[PDB]
Amino acid sequence: FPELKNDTFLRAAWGEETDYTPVWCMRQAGRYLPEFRETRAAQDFFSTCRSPEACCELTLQPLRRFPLDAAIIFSGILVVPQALGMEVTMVPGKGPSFPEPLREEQDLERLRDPEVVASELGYVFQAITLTRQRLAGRVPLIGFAGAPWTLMTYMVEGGGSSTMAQAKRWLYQRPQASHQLLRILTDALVPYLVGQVVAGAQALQLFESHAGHLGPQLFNKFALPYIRDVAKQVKARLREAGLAPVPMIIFAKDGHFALEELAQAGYEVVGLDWTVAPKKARECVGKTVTLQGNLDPCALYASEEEIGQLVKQMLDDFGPHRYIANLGHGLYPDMDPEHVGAFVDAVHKHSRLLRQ
Amino acid sequence: FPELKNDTFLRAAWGEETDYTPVWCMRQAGRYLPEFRETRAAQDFFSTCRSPEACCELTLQPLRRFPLDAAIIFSGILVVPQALGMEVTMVPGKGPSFPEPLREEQDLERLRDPEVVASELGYVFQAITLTRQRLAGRVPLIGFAGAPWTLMTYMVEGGGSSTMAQAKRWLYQRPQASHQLLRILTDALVPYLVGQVVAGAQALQLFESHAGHLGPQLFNKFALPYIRDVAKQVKARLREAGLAPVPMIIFAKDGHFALEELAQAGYEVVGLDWTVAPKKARECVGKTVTLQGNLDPCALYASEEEIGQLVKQMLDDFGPHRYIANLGHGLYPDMDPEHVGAFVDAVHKHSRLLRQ
Ligand SMILES: Cc1c2[nH]c(c1CCC(=O)O)Cc1[nH]c(c(CCC(=O)O)c1C)Cc1[nH]c(c(CCC(=O)O)c1C)Cc1[nH]c(c(CCC(=O)O)c1C)C2
Ligand SMILES: Cc1c2[nH]c(c1CCC(=O)O)Cc1[nH]c(c(CCC(=O)O)c1C)Cc1[nH]c(c(CCC(=O)O)c1C)Cc1[nH]c(c(CCC(=O)O)c1C)C2
Repeated sequence: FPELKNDTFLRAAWGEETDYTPVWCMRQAGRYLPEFRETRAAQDFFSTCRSPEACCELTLQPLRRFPLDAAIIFSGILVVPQALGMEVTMVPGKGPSFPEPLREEQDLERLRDPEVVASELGYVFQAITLTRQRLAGRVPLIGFAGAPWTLMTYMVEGGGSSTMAQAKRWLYQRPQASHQLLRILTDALVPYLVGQVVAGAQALQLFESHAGHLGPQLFNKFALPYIRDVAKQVKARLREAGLAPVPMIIFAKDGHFALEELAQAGYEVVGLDWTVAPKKARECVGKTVTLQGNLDPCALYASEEEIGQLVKQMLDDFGPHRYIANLGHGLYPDMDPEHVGAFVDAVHKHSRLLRQ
Repeated sequence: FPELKNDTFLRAAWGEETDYTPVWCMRQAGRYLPEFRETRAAQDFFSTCRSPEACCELTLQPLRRFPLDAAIIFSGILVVPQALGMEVTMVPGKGPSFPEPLREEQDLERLRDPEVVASELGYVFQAITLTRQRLAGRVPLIGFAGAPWTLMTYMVEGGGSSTMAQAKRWLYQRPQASHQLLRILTDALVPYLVGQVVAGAQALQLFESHAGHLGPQLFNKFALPYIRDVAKQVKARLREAGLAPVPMIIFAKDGHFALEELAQAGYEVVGLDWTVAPKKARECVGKTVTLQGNLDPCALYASEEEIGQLVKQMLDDFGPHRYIANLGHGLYPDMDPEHVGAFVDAVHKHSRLLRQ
């Protein structure tokens, strides 16, 4: 692959001092871009995911607009449940659905052996290799997957939920089957994530988007062990294959309660939602790990001037070291690309002022 | 197995009233789908048939496109002659061939004992069980086989024929050897069909695709007895194994002349080609059996609007009761998937209008 030119994001991830704070945005390839909608209009979502050229194009679009310090491959977290043998649809304005969710223990029998999942996800690897070549070293490319608990929620609920009542009913009433499912997911995720690195990914983010529905007791029992196992095993396999392990990011949305434990889970970077005050997060995680985040995505509805001031304040609270700027969650479809631009420029401008 | 969610097809097959008319299409897994061609490009046809995952994928593809009321397992009718010990090929754009057809009585000696055939077809059972699990109760799964006479034609002719002159020359010149062959086929088919149900099939269709080459006299002598024996024996074996018998469909293409006899042959459903007027078929078969069919497959070359009107007329002629919609024969490779979609949507739309 082409040599990396701007490695600021990786240096920050590993905890090195940098000349400025690197920034990227969750869902930077997203509907808020008119060009994203145009490219997507051609296929259904999961078909787009299976076209390496379409994924590469969608990955590159935000970088043509903004000097983001990382690209993230266009894909979905739900490709893993799909590769395990569940049927998923992207519903006309209602989002992802599994019309046949897992509801009893016997339903686990219809899943693939997790050791075959990576082969089913070759298309993601193809997209990654293509995008890495086309980026030509501009910035690092981030690969990603959903975390075991969050993937379980989709598989059991059959889509989004305000309570996760069915998935939590599994944890309390079916603890053994729940552990079985979470282990299947873990065993699928590890080879998938390794394959993403083999294909060219230079960092990995694990999205535990549904962390917040669990308290600490359930999180520690059912989410945390598998978060830890993913990191441990991915790093092991990469080292054994003669490759360099990449920085890994754990993002537990609404996971305020788990920050101390997440800081000791084998990830270089802990990503934060906007509800956690940066200084409190720093106290929780300590001084080695890098923090990522955490601007309220809705802050981008504010004026460009206001966005710059909110960014200044955020950067003051995080301080210059061990920090990668991002939003607290992904961009929303009605946001103005110029305000995303304002966010990026502000992190760059203020982080430099903050150093000298 | 997962509990069946949409059982409309089975209710219709047994002759129960339903809220709408269920529909499926012969060759719904077929070349008209670009994704079918892609999946097939990897192997030769009979090798694809021997991969449970490939068969499951091909079975599911049409359901991802259209709300069909049944799935049919991807396989071939020629797996039975192959399992009996004949060598078959799928010729580069010339279709199935047996380079060493049966031509004299002594040639029967090279066939397996029909009681071992089911064991040779384990791969079909594996595909069925996998597909049943993966479908997760969305719709019922149909298993199938060729009828004895039609299988004989392939075995003697060595492929397709416009006249079946060699196979008919067997019936007239070699009646005893012909009965011997038809009995071998019957004795192979029964355990195969039972095994398909044991593996998860929820209905069975027997394809007498080559019925039309026979008149009534030859059909009644050489085809009908074995059609009857298949149904009787399959139901007996299932009951004796403690399983529930499934609805069975007999489809005699070009079999206008045999409809009265087919209605008394022990099948819940008589399938019709497009040449038989629905009202005349209803008169022939009487009021218990369910009819299946019968739109000219070539009608799908017409505009989506025209397809809807032809469907409306067809449904008017059949009436709402004791009817499963399908084409009169399988989809052709040059047909437009959107027109197949139009067919499905039209049956659903008009059948509901026809009830209330
Ligand atoms: C990383 C990523 C994701 N989605 C997409 C990407 C592409 C990478 C690029 O982001 O910029 C494209 C991606 N994926 C999807 C879309 C929108 C569909 C469309 O384009 O019409 C896009 C752009 C579909 C999708 N897929 C998902 C949802 C949310 C459902 C819910 O609210 O519960 C949705 C809406 C599941 C999903 N997908 C993702 C998450 C994690 C979000 C986070 O925690 O920050 C989740 C939970 C992550
Ligand atoms: C049920 C079924 C069949 N074929 C195939 C299936 C898979 C199930 C899914 O249909 O949708 C795949 C199936 N089987 C075959 C194909 C095409 C080969 C390819 O994919 O290149 C497919 C998709 C090969 C095949 N196999 C056969 C033919 C026809 C030969 C002739 O015209 O005499 C052909 C072309 C024999 C056959 N096969 C079948 C019949 C009955 C057709 C009917 O009466 O409606 C017959 C007569 C039935």
